[PDB]
Amino acid sequence: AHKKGVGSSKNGRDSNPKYLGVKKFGGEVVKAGNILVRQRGTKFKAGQGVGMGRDHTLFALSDGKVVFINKGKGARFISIEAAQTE
Amino acid sequence: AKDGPRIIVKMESSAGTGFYYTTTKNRRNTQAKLELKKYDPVAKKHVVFREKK
Amino acid sequence: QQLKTKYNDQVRPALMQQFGYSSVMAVPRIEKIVVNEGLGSSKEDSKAIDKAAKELALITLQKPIITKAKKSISNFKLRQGMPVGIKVTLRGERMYVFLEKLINIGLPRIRDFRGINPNAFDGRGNYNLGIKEQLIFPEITYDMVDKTRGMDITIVTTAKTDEEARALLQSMGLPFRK
Amino acid sequence: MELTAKPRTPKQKLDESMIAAVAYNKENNVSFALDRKAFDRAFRQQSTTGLFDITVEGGETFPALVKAVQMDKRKRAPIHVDFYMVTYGEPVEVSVPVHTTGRSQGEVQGGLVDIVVHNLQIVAPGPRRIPQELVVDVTKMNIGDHITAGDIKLPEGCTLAADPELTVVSVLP
Amino acid sequence: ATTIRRKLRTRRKVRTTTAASGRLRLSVYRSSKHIYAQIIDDSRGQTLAAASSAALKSGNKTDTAAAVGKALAAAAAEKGIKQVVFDRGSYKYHGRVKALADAAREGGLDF
Amino acid sequence: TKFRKQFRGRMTGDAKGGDYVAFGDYGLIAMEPAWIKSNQIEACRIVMSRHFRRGGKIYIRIFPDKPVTKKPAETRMGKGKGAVEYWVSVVKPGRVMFEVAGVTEEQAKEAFRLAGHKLPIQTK
RNA sequence: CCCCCGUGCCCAUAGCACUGUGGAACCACCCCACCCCAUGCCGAACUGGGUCGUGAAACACAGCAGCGCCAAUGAUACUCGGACCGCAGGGUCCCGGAAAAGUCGGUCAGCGCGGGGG
RNA sequence: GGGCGGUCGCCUCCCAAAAUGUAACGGAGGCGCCCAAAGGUCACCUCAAGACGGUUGGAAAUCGUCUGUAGAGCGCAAAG
RNA sequence: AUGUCCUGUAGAGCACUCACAAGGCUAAGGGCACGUAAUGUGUUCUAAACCUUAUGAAACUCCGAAGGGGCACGCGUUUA
Repeated sequence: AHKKGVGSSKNGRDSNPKYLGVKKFGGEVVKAGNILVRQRGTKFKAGQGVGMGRDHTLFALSDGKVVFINKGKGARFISIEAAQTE
Repeated sequence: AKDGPRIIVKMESSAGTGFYYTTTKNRRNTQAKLELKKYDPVAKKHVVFREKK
Repeated sequence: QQLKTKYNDQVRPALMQQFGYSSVMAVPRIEKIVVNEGLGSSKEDSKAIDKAAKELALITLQKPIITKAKKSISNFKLRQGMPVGIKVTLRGERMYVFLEKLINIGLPRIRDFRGINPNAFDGRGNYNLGIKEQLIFPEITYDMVDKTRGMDITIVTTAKTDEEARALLQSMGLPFRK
Repeated sequence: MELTAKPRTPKQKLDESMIAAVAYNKENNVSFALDRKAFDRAFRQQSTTGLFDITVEGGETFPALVKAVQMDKRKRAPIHVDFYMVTYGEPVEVSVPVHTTGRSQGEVQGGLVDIVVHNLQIVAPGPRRIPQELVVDVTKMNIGDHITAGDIKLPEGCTLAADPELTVVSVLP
Repeated sequence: ATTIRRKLRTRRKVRTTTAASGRLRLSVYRSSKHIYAQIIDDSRGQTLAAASSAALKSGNKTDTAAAVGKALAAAAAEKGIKQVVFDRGSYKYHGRVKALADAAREGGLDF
Repeated sequence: TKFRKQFRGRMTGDAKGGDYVAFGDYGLIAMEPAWIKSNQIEACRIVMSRHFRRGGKIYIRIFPDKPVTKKPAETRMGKGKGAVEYWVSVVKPGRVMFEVAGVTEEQAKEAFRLAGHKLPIQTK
């Protein structure tokens, strides 16, 4: 194509955010937080990041994978009250 | 993807009995023609790789 | 020992002789020394300055690395690993016997050299004063030599308070602004 | 100059003549009210100058002062402001004003009446009172003098805020 | 530089005893006085007993670390006696990290 | 006489604001974001300085916000172009405050001049 | 109940400054230096061996506002909602959730946790 | 609206209406790479920036220092 | 009804972003000035900008919710 001044005719662009696991919901190794398409492991989404926080959640099953370096993953040992078995 | 000695490089390894071109490039900063290497091929261990055509 | 001793028992008790301190090690010690120089890569675009690099070690041997300033210029010069500097750590005991070629030589020359530093001091035991472009040494040809230093000397001494910063540094050696 | 009233809601706070009122004395919160007749005797002559009483419906007697001024934004119907009452051990906000008064010795070269448009001063006051006695605006407006904020005729003691060096009256005709 | 330098290895150490919990911790102290040890199993724990001198007393740095590496490599290791362990390695490796760990498996422990 | 460049933009919306201050003499406030054509406020001080005095300086509490983009009118069925209008818009902020006396608000008398809306003077 | 190398909880109701003090068990300097380690240079905070000396700012303890720092249901600002003044904002009441500064206080905590002592 | 011009893929958002969350002849920065290494391991080092006065040194390039919601930089918009 | 976690608008507020007003001070700053080895002597004003006074906002910060979602405890109407 070809363009100049006093006019312009250019497109625009975005993508799908798509958070996914919706907080206190079962667990397993869903996904959630496509802030970074590459992503990484997480085990158990505690809700980290800079400053005090961490998502009030606690709900064991499996690994997790989440977001970027932006906020925070989890990996915590603890189901919620459970700790012995299952 | 262009052609005519200016920018871009078109080199691509060569290894005996380790059939693989390595298929990647860089640039002519370093010497031309000659191009010593090492590095793994099909699998096994590392094989020849000495570059040529 | 030698000076170190005329430093351990000479310019060490004097301080307490004047006014003591809660410790027998309270007195200032040989904090920092270094030398500092290197007036930027002048001679040649960095390739002939080597004949002004080793010239830093023109009294002893300890292969200085010139360091670098900070790369942000791109005006004057400066890159990812240029010279522009000096430093080097070479203190010790002989460093005392090194004052023998410091708190002695130089004075007997250096232009209209009469005294050493007019007050100034303060704040720390690192009074910034020194060199012009003179070695005062003949221990080699000094004909084949053809450079040009500049800069000074720093050497701190863990002497924060003025009456320490420049206190001991009075009865310290002898050559000084009298 | 009495009290009573109660209403924990903005009902009788938006109905013709009234206000809203606030109180937080030692074990004494609530939100009273009172009418609004000679309820503009704040910045007139009573700006911390002196401290009478009030006789509230029931118990005690708290003198208090005025707690700065405020009037009303744009209009002139002072929407609720505030009200300090000396009975706390640490809030802020002091009312030490800086005026403009006189013939203006500005016709020396060129300059009009002491301007100033602010509504904030470098002040502090320890307890909570805010006396009434200060000038600063005059002192031969010319050059080699000046008179602003930094020390002056200062209430009582010293000052504490952040960085003592505002602007206020100044000169510059 | 210690109370300003010593910060490199702390939470980065506990990342194998807390990322696996299959290996023990390790105190490690300078002092150059006595020697001791005092370890605790799993990152989620920090309480256990130990001992003291009343053995062979003649201060040192090198040959004094490898000692407790076996001289007291079970005297305090009651629980399990031995069960996959890992060393601390706070600072560098003068040899107290060697002559200790290289005298660790001497008496006990599976590293 | 506001920005010097730093890209165009801005949108709309009315209400009040936030920029009222206890004045030291004789205040004056807007009352909502009335009408001032920029090239109106470009005749706010000069009209308040026909001949108030040889010299004389006081204080205001506002500054030109603006751009609008009006575009021609050959066939309005498009996007945009550029500002070429300008406006201040405000709340109930101060803008005058005299410090003399007998004059009171003579220049806050023909201030209401260039004012299609209502802008009292008040006092403080 | 003693002083005290230390692992957490933690994350400024333990940031800094003022007084003084303990050194022998806690901890600093130091000493000797060629060799393990070999520091951009030297071996000084990274080095092998330790009985002088001292604890001086750095190591500790309580008093300790000069400002920080936690600092409230209470009036405001903000708000799921109900008819309205009313010009979009804005605004009355009914009316729930319910900032911040300001009001006091306190700040140099506290509990388990491995010890060198009368 | 014809249409010269201007538009035709991806990426940053403003405005998008605090989860997802669109448009536009509304607006601004570009590209279809780099790199045998800014990749993996282990280690030490806080960056611009002012001040102290001292070099070829009429600022600035040299160094010591405290400060440093660290304001550097981490391969080229942008957010994180 | 209730448990539990967050998004961070509205706003406050400001200290990294863009700019904002007044005072102390800032000229390592610039020039009007009989100078004149930096000019040591001296002067005058924004100006960067620190504190204070205490400014704005869609694209501001350690603040903060209505609402909403996630599941759970339990049944009121009906296959949701």
